Amino acid sequence: SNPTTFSVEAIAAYTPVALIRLLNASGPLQPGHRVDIADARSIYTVGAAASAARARANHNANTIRRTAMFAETDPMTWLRPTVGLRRTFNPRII
Amino acid sequence: SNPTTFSVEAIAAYTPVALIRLLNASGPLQPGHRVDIADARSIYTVGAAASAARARANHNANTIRRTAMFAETDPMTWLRPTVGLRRTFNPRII
Amino acid sequence: TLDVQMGRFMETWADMMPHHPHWVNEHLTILQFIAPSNPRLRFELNPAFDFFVAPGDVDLPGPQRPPEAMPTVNATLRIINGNIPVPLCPISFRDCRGTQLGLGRHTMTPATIKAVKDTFEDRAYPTIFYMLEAVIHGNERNFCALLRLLTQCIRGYWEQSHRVAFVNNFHMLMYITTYLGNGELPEVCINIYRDLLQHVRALRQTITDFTIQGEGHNGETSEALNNILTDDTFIAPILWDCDALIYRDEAARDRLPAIRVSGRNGYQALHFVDMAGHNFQRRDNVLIHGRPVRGDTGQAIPITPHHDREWGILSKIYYYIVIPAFSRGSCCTMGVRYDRLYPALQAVIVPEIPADEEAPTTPEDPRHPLHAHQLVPNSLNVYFHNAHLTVDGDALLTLQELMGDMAERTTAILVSSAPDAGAATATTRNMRIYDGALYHGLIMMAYQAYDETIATGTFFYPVPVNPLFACPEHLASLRGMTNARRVLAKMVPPIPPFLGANHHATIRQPVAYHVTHSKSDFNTLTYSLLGGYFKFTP
Amino acid sequence: RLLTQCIRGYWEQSHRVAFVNNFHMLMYITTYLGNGELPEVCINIYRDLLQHVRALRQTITDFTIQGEGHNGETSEALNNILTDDTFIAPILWDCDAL
Amino acid sequence: ALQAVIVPEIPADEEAPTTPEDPRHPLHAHQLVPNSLNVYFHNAHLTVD
Amino acid sequence: GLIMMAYQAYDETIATGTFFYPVPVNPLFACPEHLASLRGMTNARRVLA
Repeated sequence: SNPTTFSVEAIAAYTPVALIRLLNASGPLQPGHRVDIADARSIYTVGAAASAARARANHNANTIRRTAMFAETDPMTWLRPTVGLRRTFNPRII
Repeated sequence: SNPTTFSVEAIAAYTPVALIRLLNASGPLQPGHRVDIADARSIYTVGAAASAARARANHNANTIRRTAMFAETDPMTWLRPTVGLRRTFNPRII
Repeated sequence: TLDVQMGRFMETWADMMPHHPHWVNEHLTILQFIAPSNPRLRFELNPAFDFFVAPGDVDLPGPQRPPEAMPTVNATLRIINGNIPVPLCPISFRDCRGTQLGLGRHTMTPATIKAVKDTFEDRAYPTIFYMLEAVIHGNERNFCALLRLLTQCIRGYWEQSHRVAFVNNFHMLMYITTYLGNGELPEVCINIYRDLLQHVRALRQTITDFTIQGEGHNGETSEALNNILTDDTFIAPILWDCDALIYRDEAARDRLPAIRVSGRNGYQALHFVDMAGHNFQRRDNVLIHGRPVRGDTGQAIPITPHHDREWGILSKIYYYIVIPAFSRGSCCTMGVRYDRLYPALQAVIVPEIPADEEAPTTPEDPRHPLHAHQLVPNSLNVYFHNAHLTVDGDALLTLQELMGDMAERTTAILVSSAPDAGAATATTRNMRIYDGALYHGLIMMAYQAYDETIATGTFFYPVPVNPLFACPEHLASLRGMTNARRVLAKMVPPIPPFLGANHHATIRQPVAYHVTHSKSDFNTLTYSLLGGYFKFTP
Repeated sequence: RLLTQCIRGYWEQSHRVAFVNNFHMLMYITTYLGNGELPEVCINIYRDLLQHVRALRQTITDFTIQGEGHNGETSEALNNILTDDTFIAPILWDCDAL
Repeated sequence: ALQAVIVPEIPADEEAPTTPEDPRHPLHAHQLVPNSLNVYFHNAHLTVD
Repeated sequence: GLIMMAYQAYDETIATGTFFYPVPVNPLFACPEHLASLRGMTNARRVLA
């Protein structure tokens, strides 16, 4: 996390980015400075997506883990046909 | 507010006007005195609006601040689109 | 990136037109078409051919700017028998013929007609459905992951306005009918979806009935040799998967094919793109096939088509009958801006619920994501609350499970082929047919020009290729549209030359004139539009 | 909020439509108050009125012949009056018509 | 493919669950394991005891 | 043997032809779209059926 140091936006900026509920983009900027820029753009996106998958972190004690989607191997299939869950239930496990 | 002294209507009157929910106008007058008058009217109005905007004072402990309304910059717009709240919710924060 | 190309097309087209085209004037009656002052009358000789004026010594397709040449007369084949111009084959005759076809066939109950018309007519249609249809992009393992959020969103849209959502795409109706049809949705919605699908299958059965099987020439079936909606060479206006191109490539094999996908000839079909290598500004001829579910992705494994051939037939029937007969030329086919869309999809504000606690349902308590506390500016919950829908936390959180599969960008596909073995004469082989489609594109129902909560042209830009899907009003969403561009686009349907022109396409202007200027019904119109799409090959 | 509450109060008390007066009122009601803030019956009435207005416009479009414009005036305005930009509305709220 | 039921061991002096929102029901997500009859009945959205 | 009312080929939550295979005997009970559940089905046999 340090020293890089913190995304002030800037174009440097730092690639993860492991915050959540950021009122920082809007927020002031204000605006972007005199840097060339191209990207920036995808670096922020892949940072934010991985910073929301990591911002899951919890909500897995409420799972009810991932299932098999459709009917597929499942490397036995010679005792037990596979059937996948259509996830229309409410996963909360309490 | 002081010393001016207090709007007795008269036509002076005093330009703010820092009262709330006044039963002062009707109310007795009864009626206005022997003066020239035309304005009065504007000075009363600008004072009354300011004495309601100031009479907000509180109820901002219940906001839920105002937002960008429509879609406008939002001085970056190069990593995120901008969309504002259409205020149909009840702002109370409780 | 399909924006520079469209901008160049409009900037050229501002001064390209010195006079009104001769193929637009289909509003003429019979006595005016017959009249000797008609300039088109000298070029109408053979009922299965269209004669026009063409540049000489030009090898189609050519460069962006048409070279100067001496004008010569070139002919082309009229594949449809409804491509005979409207003053020669009237609208009332087509409607009576369509009544004759749909005598005992299946019709739709008026409830489905009213609901689907109200949905296509809805100018306040929420754009959340548009982004979800653009992002799901018709993948089974991607749609079934968001089953709960889709259920909540459809139930929210129906039990507030009695309108049927997600009837835009065809890989949305079929998935909803197959999966959300056992009782998750209310009783009336699945009835409307099943009635639409049953009407599509009734049209397919009507195509099968009016032909005689057992006559297949050069590996081409009798259905494709008689009709167009059962022809594999002709493709859907919007492609979500590369299966239709695979069936086109292996089905023709004798009529000389060609494909142009964003520059160089040929497609690549590399599937399963993720956050590692998304590369939104990609320029090559690669097409995202999407993740297959019955196996492994790999790298050297060739692309296997997702669905049966009947899916393509139902797709063409839907897109070329049911959408035009209800929309009546108001809908416009468009590509999306994925690089502008995905950064807006990462901003969810679902809060952290305490353990040993129950999830909130109503939006009145603070723990709900749609409550006034969590409605931060420029999020996804402001997008949902603009549409006034109610969803839960996990329904919003399934987008993370979505995000492993994505789509890069839309592109313009121009395929071409010779006329089939039914009409392959040594002088007819040179008269090729050119038609276009959008990979990973959309159609909006009707365009809202005064909804200022979303800036215009933020996500979708107008690029129409069909005369059925032309759009005189949707062009305001394009950047840099003036009054002159609108008034020149009002009378001529803007079809760019890198997606095929009217006189070389399959579906031509008279079919569009029939669909936008007929006021008969909604079942008889569909059967008339089916009876139109019957080949005039001997 | 005040507009929504006032229209809902006037509707479910006499079954009559409010704010049908100004033209710059049912554009706004249809575009903003059409996603479900109102009951289903009211927005259907506003959408039907807008449907009829656009149907009359389409009728004007069908009965003219395009492509014949003289001296910087379109043919649809040269045939009709409701599409003629010189003729202005009986009331004005914003100066764009001028 | 029919021998796999996930009917839980309901305690004595306790009432039989009817609605599927409680953890005691066979069709609750807690007792919804892949490859059983419970996934077959939940695919059809049909409630049984 | 069983009779099914209508075949679905686009429901992927159960593998194709897991429990039932088409073996029709009547002209009334012929089935052009049920033959997709037999292993080893191509385009030529489908269009000939």
